[PDB]
Amino acid sequence: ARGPKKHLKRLAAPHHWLLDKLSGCYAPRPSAGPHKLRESLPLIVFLRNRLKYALNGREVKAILMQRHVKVDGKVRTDTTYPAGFMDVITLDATNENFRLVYDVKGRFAVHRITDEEASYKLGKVKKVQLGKKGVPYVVTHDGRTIRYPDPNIKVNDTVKIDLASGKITDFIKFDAGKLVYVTGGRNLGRIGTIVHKERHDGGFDLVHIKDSLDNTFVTRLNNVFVIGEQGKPYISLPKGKGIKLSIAEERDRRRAQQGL
Amino acid sequence: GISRDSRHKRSATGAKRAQFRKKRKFELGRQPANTKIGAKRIHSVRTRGGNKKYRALRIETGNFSWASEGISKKTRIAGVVYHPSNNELVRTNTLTKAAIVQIDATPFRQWFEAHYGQTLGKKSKNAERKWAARAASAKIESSVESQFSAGRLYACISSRPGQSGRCDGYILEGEELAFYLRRLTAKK
Amino acid sequence: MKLNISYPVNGSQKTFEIDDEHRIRVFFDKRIGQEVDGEAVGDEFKGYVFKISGGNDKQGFPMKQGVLLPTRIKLLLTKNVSCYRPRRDGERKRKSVRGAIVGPDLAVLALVIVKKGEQELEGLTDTTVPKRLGPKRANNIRKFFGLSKEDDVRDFVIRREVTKGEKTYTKAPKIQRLVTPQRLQRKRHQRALKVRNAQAQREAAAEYAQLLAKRLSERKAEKAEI
RNA sequence: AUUCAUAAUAACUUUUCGAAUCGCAUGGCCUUGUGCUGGCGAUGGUUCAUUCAAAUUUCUGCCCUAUCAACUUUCGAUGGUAGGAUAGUGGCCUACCAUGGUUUCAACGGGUAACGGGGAAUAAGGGUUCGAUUCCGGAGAGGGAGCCUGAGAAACGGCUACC
RNA sequence: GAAACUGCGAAUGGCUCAUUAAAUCAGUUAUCGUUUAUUUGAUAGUUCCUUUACUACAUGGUAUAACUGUGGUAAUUCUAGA
Ligand SMILES: [Mg+2]
Ligand SMILES: [Mg+2]
Ligand SMILES: [Mg+2]
Ligand SMILES: [Mg+2]
Ligand SMILES: [Mg+2]
Ligand SMILES: [Mg+2]
Ligand SMILES: [Mg+2]
Ligand SMILES: [Mg+2]
Ligand SMILES: [Mg+2]
Repeated sequence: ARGPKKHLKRLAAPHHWLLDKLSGCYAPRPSAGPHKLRESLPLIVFLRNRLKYALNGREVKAILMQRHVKVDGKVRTDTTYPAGFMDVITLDATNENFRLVYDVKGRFAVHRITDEEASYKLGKVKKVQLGKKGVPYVVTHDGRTIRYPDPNIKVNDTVKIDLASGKITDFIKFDAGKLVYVTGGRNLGRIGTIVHKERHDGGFDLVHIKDSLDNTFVTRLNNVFVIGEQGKPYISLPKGKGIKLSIAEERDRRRAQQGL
Repeated sequence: GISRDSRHKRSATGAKRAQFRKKRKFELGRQPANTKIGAKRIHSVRTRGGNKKYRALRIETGNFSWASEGISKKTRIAGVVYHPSNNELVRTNTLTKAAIVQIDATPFRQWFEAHYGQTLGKKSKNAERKWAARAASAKIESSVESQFSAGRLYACISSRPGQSGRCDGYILEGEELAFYLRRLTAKK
Repeated sequence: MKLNISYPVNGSQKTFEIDDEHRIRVFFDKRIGQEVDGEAVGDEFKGYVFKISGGNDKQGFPMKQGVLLPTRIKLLLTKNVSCYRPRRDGERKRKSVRGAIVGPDLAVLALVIVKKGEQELEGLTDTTVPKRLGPKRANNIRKFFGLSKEDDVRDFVIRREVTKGEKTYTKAPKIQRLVTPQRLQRKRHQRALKVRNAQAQREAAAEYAQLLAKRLSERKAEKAEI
């Protein structure tokens, strides 16, 4: 009312942040940025709640103001900076890099990557438009604009960004039999192969995805993120590879691990 | 002040609505510009998100296109002769969109001379070759030939003076010109 | 009443009591901006010419320029006007201000000397008040000293000495708008950046045009046969 | 799916923007000088995209009451055309025109000790009752109205008037 | 580093449930019907007086706050003249 909100009450924050109900009336409201706040991970949440490198927001700010953290090659001292899917977080100390990918349970999982993979990233083509002076450009899922793209790059394709200059180094078309990653809905974290897609002119193209071990599901086209071909993904998968074992066989694996 | 909300209206069933909330700034209206003629006077109004608008009050000149020749000329406005919404706008010479006006015919005459050279109404080969090539397009329309003879040209305003602050338009031609000639400008 | 009189060429000020109210009537039915002769005002102001700069009535309400009344009225005052300092952005307040026309109800009349008289006064023209501080901007100092245009202003900046009891030390204002190598470096950096971005865009456009020419030739010469 | 994105032509404009801003470092090349050339930033700055939003908006769904059966429409009610206004669609308003629109499948009017919802108590099943109150949405700041500044307020620990 | 100018915020939060019965609200739609500070990405070699006025870009000038003083008012986060 009367203008934009600046507070985010706890119990209204996204559930996949996994915030404790107590210990605070509020939650870190993501600032405006590359990702929507519903599907973004604030830096303070990643650093304090996920990595335990800080005890509280004061220590998170102490970390950030030393230029230690950088997202996608830029320092980003903002405490509530909205780091989202496919983003690369780099810590100058500890010599490690992280890529923000959901695990199969639909939450960002702490996933460590190498320097070569941290050098680049992927992006989903949201729109291909002619800009001013007739210059074509594409818009990626992380709010990034790249002028002069390949003419064959269409909507909801995947492009590879060099992350040191905002340039496309490769692209994957959206076609049957390509490895896709689900980024929304009840199928967050699943990794599978496109079977086919339903047209449905008038909205909400539907995509059928087959898992690695033959679990078939359907999803909206807005939640589909191409990441490679049948086998050989362009991005290192997190621990689990997005299979969604049933709770019974997760129990069985947990018991096998715990009881040796 | 002036409000554009639909709350104050009766329901489509005819029922009176209970007051829901106080008037909101994001539904306001403002008073009409009522653009007159002569002694140019623009006022700027600040609108939502910044984005200032220009109130044209008593302006006297405007840019008018001659769609048959692909040229637009800056020309002053003589007066309003017809308005399809209200005759009072004609009587008070109010300049709004779709208003029928007479302008000057003079810049268009001079351009016609320089482009064709047909001494319309009542040197070197460099220009003569151009005139000869542009010939066979010198004839335009009798109904605008006579307006040039009269010295003023019928035009329709296509800009919104109360919004942009400008009174631009186009010369009436063809079926549109014959229609507006029948309506009020002729037959007294 | 009281006459707060200022002699501005040296910045001197003093207040004069004038009882025997049958003599301040020279001011009556006058307004701010009108000159008055000092001989009627008193026998000390022989030839002195005062002009009304302002005043305050009883109850202390200031006089507003343009209010052509001998009484005070309420007015909705806005930013950058006299008799009102806004406390917020866009705040406007209704305040009572005294009219511009001089009357018997005035407690203090603010006057300024525009012409010197024949005698001298105990605290107005016999003394002077130095200016608080000198010019700060480079061309302001250059105008103040009036030497030339190709002259150093560092040596002509005015300096003030302050004693702490054991050590005296001078201080001078930081000159603004002074041309410096740092400013020149910033300007040429911006200039070079604009040029470099222009070549970068032209090169990218040329490369894209090459790519389109290659694809246009290949994808269509290959399908011509089929 | 477009009179879309773009791009071109003819002009138009109280002529918008196109860096007279700031901090660290202060290298390279000599034409040897208030010479050339130089990095990392900060603050700005049209426009497009993005994000946080906002405003309008489709369909369906609300408690009791006929001791409320007809209601709306000169003071807009239902549509058309044109204009004005608005950030923008729209009777939002104006001019002219047509006589429309809702209703026993309950309109219209009256009442509510009515803010709506997530939800709560009880509960074989079906249900009954509650939800001012921790989250979401709305509204208001003694009652009304008006407005400035601002990207954003009809703001009230802002202003103006009346009570 | 007081004060003050400039910028930004003060339209968030917190409180209450008076109004409100197709209204709010919920789920579901649309913006090919619009505004959007801020964030993020991209993004201005065209400024020729609105030419036979390129006249400083080694960088244009005005006018003020704070301060120095004279003050008014019983009184307010009132303010005048210099
Ligand atoms: Mg209309
Ligand atoms: Mg209509
Ligand atoms: Mg109530
Ligand atoms: Mg409730
Ligand atoms: Mg309110
Ligand atoms: Mg603001
Ligand atoms: Mg209070
Ligand atoms: Mg408040
Ligand atoms: Mg609130």
